[PDB]
Amino acid sequence: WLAQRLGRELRRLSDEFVDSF
Amino acid sequence: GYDNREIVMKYIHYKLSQRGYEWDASEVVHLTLRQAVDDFSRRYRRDFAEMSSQLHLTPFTARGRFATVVEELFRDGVNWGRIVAFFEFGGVMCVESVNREMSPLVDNIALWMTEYLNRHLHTWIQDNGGWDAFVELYG
Repeated sequence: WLAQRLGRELRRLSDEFVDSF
Repeated sequence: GYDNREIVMKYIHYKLSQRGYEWDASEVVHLTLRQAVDDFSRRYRRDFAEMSSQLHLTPFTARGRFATVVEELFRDGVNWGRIVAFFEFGGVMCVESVNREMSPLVDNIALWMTEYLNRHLHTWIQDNGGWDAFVELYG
């Protein structure tokens, strides 16, 4: 469970971050 | 191709020295990657500290923890931002390993990162111009 939440948040942040390149 | 094992090793060594730890194990690519991960780290600092506190890292949970988080991160695809988050997450696990007096975990996490790069990410990375294209994009 904890890991699924971490992954989703990481994914959220990654897609935000990639847009800022 | 660039040697992904070397990219993992150089990044993890860098992250651990940032914490004052010293871990025995193309330069433009290494520098650009560490810069992008540092930027990502500072952008979401409070989030990663909170993740660290929930990691509950032990030798018996580490492998499955790494695999589950990374599979969720790439669940619906790959992009360079997710590749950066992948290095950030592995680095956070290595830092928690040394901070919890489990420094041998570092070597295992570095191998799991190298293995995931070569088994699951290599084709995407190569199809999208390799690490040179990352340098051109984040530069």
